[PDB]
Amino acid sequence: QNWRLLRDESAQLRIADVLQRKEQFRPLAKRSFIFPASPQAVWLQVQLPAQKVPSWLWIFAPRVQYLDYYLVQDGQLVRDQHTGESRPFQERPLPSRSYLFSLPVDGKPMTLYVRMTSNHPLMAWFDQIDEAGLVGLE
Ligand SMILES: [NH3+]C[C@H](O)c1ccc(O)c(O)c1
Repeated sequence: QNWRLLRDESAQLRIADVLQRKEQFRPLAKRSFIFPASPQAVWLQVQLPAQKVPSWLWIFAPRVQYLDYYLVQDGQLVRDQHTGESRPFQERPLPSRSYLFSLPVDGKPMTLYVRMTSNHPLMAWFDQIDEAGLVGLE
């Protein structure tokens, strides 16, 4: 698959450092994970073909303190957004307090990198959704 993960036990790898280790990402048997409380960073990588309709990456990450989001196209970082529960504000309209990232329609594929860290268990679910899913989030 293209929904891949990477465990950073040092927690020091950055976006450049992670893009220098693309061959260490490994396929996920499912679209979620959970890890007991540790100071490890969990990096998710998603390669998508060219998109034809407006869509969003949804991530329900309860108890997740820091979450950094990076988007890669033509070897460039087009978007770089840092948020998280430990991050303040970031208010958005989902009762769930879930996360959504718009996925562009620009005639090129894309690679997503997401870093998650916490002092609690690293529960997380994620998927790509269209408008049929967007209108039903809570
Ligand atoms: N849709 C995102 C939502 O506003 C939000 C904001 C900050 C958070 O720490 C979070 O989990 C969710």
